[PDB]
Amino acid sequence: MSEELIKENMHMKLYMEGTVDNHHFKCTSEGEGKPYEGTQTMRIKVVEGGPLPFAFDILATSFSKTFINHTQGIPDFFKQSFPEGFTWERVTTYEDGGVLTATQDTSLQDGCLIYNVKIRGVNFTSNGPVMQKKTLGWEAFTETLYPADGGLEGRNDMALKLVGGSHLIANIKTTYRSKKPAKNLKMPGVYYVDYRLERIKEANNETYVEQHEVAVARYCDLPSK
Ligand SMILES: [Cl-]
Repeated sequence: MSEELIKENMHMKLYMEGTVDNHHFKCTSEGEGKPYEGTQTMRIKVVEGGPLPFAFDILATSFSKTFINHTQGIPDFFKQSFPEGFTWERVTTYEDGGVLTATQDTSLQDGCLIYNVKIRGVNFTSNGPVMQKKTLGWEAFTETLYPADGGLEGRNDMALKLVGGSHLIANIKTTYRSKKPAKNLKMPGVYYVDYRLERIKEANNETYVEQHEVAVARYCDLPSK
């Protein structure tokens, strides 16, 4: 491919810290996946602030765009960015008021993918399902990506499962920026990424979490005209 530095099997290391409401936390994680098959596993330790007084679910989407299977010859903005790497900035707005901003740096060091994530969430109400930890993982979802603001932008709603069977919806806005100059990049048009983010295991009040993701990029295959 274009992306020779990105192998069929890749390891990753992640550093995460920040705050939700008045609550500081810090996590580390390590994992591996298959970047061209669109699959990955992450093993996460909460190392400061644990056990967290909020649903770990609100952090889950912040643990990896190199591991998307780009089908149908869709140009791969993330894989093309290496060795330089890329960043993202995101805001997630929960329909019951919580707002979580996240920024991430993605680099490649000696064959390993290194993530640095900073999180700041505010206005999660004490009585809500997040702060009361009444959440049960996300439904499968699809990101829409399109070229904008000198990079890629992403958009999508997501549905958080709650105990009792109902859902809490969040709307997500992301901006992705390559550290490689845009003249060295084959830019995609509008495309879609199908996601399934699943919790595999949790130990000690969500102090240890294993997470799995499958991600497949595609066009819309509906008949046209
Ligand atoms: Cl959507």
